[PDB]
Amino acid sequence: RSLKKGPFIDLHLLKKVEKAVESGDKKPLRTWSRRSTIFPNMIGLTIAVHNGRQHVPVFVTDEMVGHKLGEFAPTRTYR
Amino acid sequence: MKKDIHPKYEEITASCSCGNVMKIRSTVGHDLNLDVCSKCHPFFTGKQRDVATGGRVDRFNKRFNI
Amino acid sequence: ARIAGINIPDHKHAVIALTSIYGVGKTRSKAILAAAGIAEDVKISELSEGQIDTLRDEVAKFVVEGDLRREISMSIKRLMDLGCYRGLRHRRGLPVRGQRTKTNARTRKGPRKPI
Amino acid sequence: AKLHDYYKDEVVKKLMTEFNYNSVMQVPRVEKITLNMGVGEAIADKKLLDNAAADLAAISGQKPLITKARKSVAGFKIRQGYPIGCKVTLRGERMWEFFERLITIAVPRIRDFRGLSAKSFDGRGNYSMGVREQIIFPEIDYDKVDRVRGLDITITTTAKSDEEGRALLAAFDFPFR
RNA sequence: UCCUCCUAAAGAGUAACGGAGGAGCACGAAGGUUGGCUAAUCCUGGUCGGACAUCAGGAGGUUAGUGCAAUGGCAUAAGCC
RNA sequence: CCAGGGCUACACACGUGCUACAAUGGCGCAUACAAAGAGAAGCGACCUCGCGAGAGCAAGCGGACCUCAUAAAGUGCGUCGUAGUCCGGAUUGGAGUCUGCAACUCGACUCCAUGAAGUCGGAAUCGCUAGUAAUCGUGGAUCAGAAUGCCACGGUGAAUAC
RNA sequence: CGCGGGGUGGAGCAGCCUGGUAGCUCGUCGGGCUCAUAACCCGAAGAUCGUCGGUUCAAAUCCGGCCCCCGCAACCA
Ligand SMILES: [Mg+2]
Ligand SMILES: [Mg+2]
Ligand SMILES: [Mg+2]
Ligand SMILES: [Mg+2]
Ligand SMILES: [Mg+2]
Ligand SMILES: [Mg+2]
Ligand SMILES: [Mg+2]
Ligand SMILES: [Mg+2]
Ligand SMILES: [Mg+2]
Ligand SMILES: [Mg+2]
Ligand SMILES: [Mg+2]
Ligand SMILES: [Mg+2]
Ligand SMILES: [Mg+2]
Ligand SMILES: [Mg+2]
Ligand SMILES: [Mg+2]
Ligand SMILES: [Mg+2]
Ligand SMILES: [Mg+2]
Ligand SMILES: [Mg+2]
Ligand SMILES: [Mg+2]
Ligand SMILES: [Mg+2]
Ligand SMILES: [Mg+2]
Ligand SMILES: [Mg+2]
Ligand SMILES: [Mg+2]
Ligand SMILES: [Mg+2]
Ligand SMILES: [Mg+2]
Ligand SMILES: [Mg+2]
Ligand SMILES: [Mg+2]
Ligand SMILES: [Mg+2]
Ligand SMILES: [Mg+2]
Ligand SMILES: [Mg+2]
Ligand SMILES: [Mg+2]
Ligand SMILES: [Mg+2]
Ligand SMILES: [Mg+2]
Ligand SMILES: [Mg+2]
Ligand SMILES: [Mg+2]
Ligand SMILES: [Mg+2]
Ligand SMILES: [Mg+2]
Ligand SMILES: [Mg+2]
Ligand SMILES: [Mg+2]
Ligand SMILES: [Mg+2]
Ligand SMILES: [Mg+2]
Ligand SMILES: [Mg+2]
Ligand SMILES: [Mg+2]
Ligand SMILES: [Mg+2]
Ligand SMILES: [Mg+2]
Ligand SMILES: [Mg+2]
Ligand SMILES: [Mg+2]
Ligand SMILES: [Mg+2]
Ligand SMILES: [Mg+2]
Ligand SMILES: [Mg+2]
Ligand SMILES: [Mg+2]
Ligand SMILES: [Mg+2]
Ligand SMILES: [Mg+2]
Ligand SMILES: [Mg+2]
Ligand SMILES: [Mg+2]
Ligand SMILES: [Mg+2]
Ligand SMILES: [Mg+2]
Ligand SMILES: [Mg+2]
Ligand SMILES: [Mg+2]
Ligand SMILES: [Mg+2]
Ligand SMILES: [Mg+2]
Ligand SMILES: [Mg+2]
Ligand SMILES: [Mg+2]
Ligand SMILES: [Mg+2]
Ligand SMILES: [Mg+2]
Ligand SMILES: [Mg+2]
Repeated sequence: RSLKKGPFIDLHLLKKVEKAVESGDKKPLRTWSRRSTIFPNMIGLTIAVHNGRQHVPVFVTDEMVGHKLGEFAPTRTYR
Repeated sequence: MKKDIHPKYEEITASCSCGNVMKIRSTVGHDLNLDVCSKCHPFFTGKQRDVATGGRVDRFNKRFNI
Repeated sequence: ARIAGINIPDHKHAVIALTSIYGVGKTRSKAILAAAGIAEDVKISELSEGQIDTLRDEVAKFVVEGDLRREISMSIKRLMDLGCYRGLRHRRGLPVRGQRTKTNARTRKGPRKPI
Repeated sequence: AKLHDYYKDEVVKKLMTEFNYNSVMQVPRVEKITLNMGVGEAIADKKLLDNAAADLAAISGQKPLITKARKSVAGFKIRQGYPIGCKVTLRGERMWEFFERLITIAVPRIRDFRGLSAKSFDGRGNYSMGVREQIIFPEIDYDKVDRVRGLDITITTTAKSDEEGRALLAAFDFPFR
């Protein structure tokens, strides 16, 4: 996989997470950034990733870190 | 035991690469050579090394480091 | 000819002998014999027992056989429990590394079926 | 031989302190080891049994019994008094000699080894092992056999609870999970 | 034509185009005798092996078996060796 | 106009390729022979860091000069000796690399381990009449990156046409 | 109601009255040939055997009931 110069997250999602974590647990964050990675601080949040037509809630666990947000949001439905 | 019907149950010397010399009795032949034994097998360390493999958050910190 | 879990070849060069070990291939086997101080041109029949014991400690450094099999099994089983795109790919029985799935993919998908 | 002398001196005395036994005879002792080899595929090929018998005869000291089928069944296509498997019920002196040779050298040679099952008891202290390969024992030559066949070991004791029977085997430095 | 059960009314016998089944053999070991043995079916553990092949212990105890129907009988075993 | 998603879906069927199934071959060490291109937010030496993709410093060239650029087949020695093989090199896991705001859907390449089908292909059927078929490199266009396609280039070099 | 005989891929037939692994000719499906369809060539799938039951170690095949189908009898006055 790519990118050795800092794991990448969109400015907006970084600031939205930092604001969400410091306040406390609340609700699913409407975010479209699938490209963004998952930090350690994102654990506990049930952020809602855009599959394409709707937002899929994803409870972030200890394992979901190095992976990107789009991996937990299947786009193409089948059967 | 019934003599004649059984195979030859002779004594032999087991000697692994670790150094544990050990005489036993079995149907092999002249001598023996072994890799591991009850001593020298990694089960006491094996379970220590095998169980402590996981760790995803520190792996992320080892890349970013800030 | 009994190192690691299995390794029992005969009438085969020392480099090609250790390819039969799970977790050791071509270049790894050259690194074993380089560190052990054994020529690659010889075979296990030609070697003595004094030299085979040094190969046992050398392959013990690298993760091999049942240690490696579980490490791979853990990593595949991890992905499926997460419910990621790769996990759905694995359990469904379809190719993972962004491959074509329409014409080919016969290795992963298996042989042909009726309609 | 040595494990019987080790048992008499070192083990009993260890087991006496655990469950405060009033008598020396109360300690569980190992009665017999029954090596079993249900070859099964002898329906098609008759010699394949005699190949297994030789391998058991090599693994154990003594020669095996060819066990007949108890009843006829349609599932496997077998009839009354047909040789389906092989067995050895070794006990006494050669038993302790085999029991050393099993736990000390053979059990370590098991492929993909980790830790043997602690749950594996019958509810009466009688243990059993299931070895996949014949090659784990050093008696079998590598260029002789030509089948992925194995046996099962079955350690019989004079215990009464698997809880009681675990300690007996555990006292011989037996590898559990 | 021959065998078994009921009808058959607690000895035997007892009919009907009354009620149900079997036989026209098998075996130099399936006979003799001597010396042994104990079953079914489950439970739990165990390589491939799974409900079930083979092993271990525990449970039940004659539900078994008896060359073939059915009846009566058999652990002293007539059972299986 | 914008954020993602999709055009890359997958019981299946065909087309056109490519890589195979090996011994006229496979992997190692000694080393010889091309053409046609292409380059300024370009092509980027030699050095040094790299196991390698590559990472730095940066020389030169809008070029018969400078650079991508050692052509590979081919010899010459070695070793495997017909094995699902030291054949094939798929597939998976891990560790990476450059580009690029960004690489998970959905890139390319590298390293490591992994080592699938396949032992010359049913009915059929395709191209080809000489530097042509056959085989081994090589370049360019589009192009931040992304060819097994396309368009060009040159090596060894046949058989057969009654 | 009485005595024979049946019931097997989608169709018609074997295998069934001597219990151990189900064929044949068509059709359906996939690929060829053809401008295309047929014909033709090449592979492939497709029946637990009327059903409910018993006998057996095991039943399409043995035995019994029920459910259809087909033949023959159903007579003397
Ligand atoms: Mg759906
Ligand atoms: Mg490799
Ligand atoms: Mg390499
Ligand atoms: Mg690929
Ligand atoms: Mg795809
Ligand atoms: Mg009479
Ligand atoms: Mg009565
Ligand atoms: Mg009476
Ligand atoms: Mg009477
Ligand atoms: Mg009376
Ligand atoms: Mg009278
Ligand atoms: Mg009368
Ligand atoms: Mg009467
Ligand atoms: Mg009759
Ligand atoms: Mg006689
Ligand atoms: Mg007799
Ligand atoms: Mg007799
Ligand atoms: Mg006598
Ligand atoms: Mg008697
Ligand atoms: Mg009875
Ligand atoms: Mg009776
Ligand atoms: Mg008898
Ligand atoms: Mg397209
Ligand atoms: Mg692609
Ligand atoms: Mg379907
Ligand atoms: Mg095809
Ligand atoms: Mg190769
Ligand atoms: Mg090649
Ligand atoms: Mg130029
Ligand atoms: Mg240069
Ligand atoms: Mg250089
Ligand atoms: Mg390298
Ligand atoms: Mg960089
Ligand atoms: Mg540079
Ligand atoms: Mg100039
Ligand atoms: Mg110059
Ligand atoms: Mg170039
Ligand atoms: Mg140069
Ligand atoms: Mg170069
Ligand atoms: Mg140079
Ligand atoms: Mg070459
Ligand atoms: Mg293989
Ligand atoms: Mg094959
Ligand atoms: Mg590969
Ligand atoms: Mg291979
Ligand atoms: Mg071959
Ligand atoms: Mg050909
Ligand atoms: Mg060829
Ligand atoms: Mg043609
Ligand atoms: Mg043609
Ligand atoms: Mg012409
Ligand atoms: Mg080539
Ligand atoms: Mg190339
Ligand atoms: Mg090219
Ligand atoms: Mg270019
Ligand atoms: Mg090309
Ligand atoms: Mg090409
Ligand atoms: Mg029909
Ligand atoms: Mg048949
Ligand atoms: Mg037809
Ligand atoms: Mg067929
Ligand atoms: Mg069906
Ligand atoms: Mg019978
Ligand atoms: Mg019968
Ligand atoms: Mg049948
Ligand atoms: Mg028949």
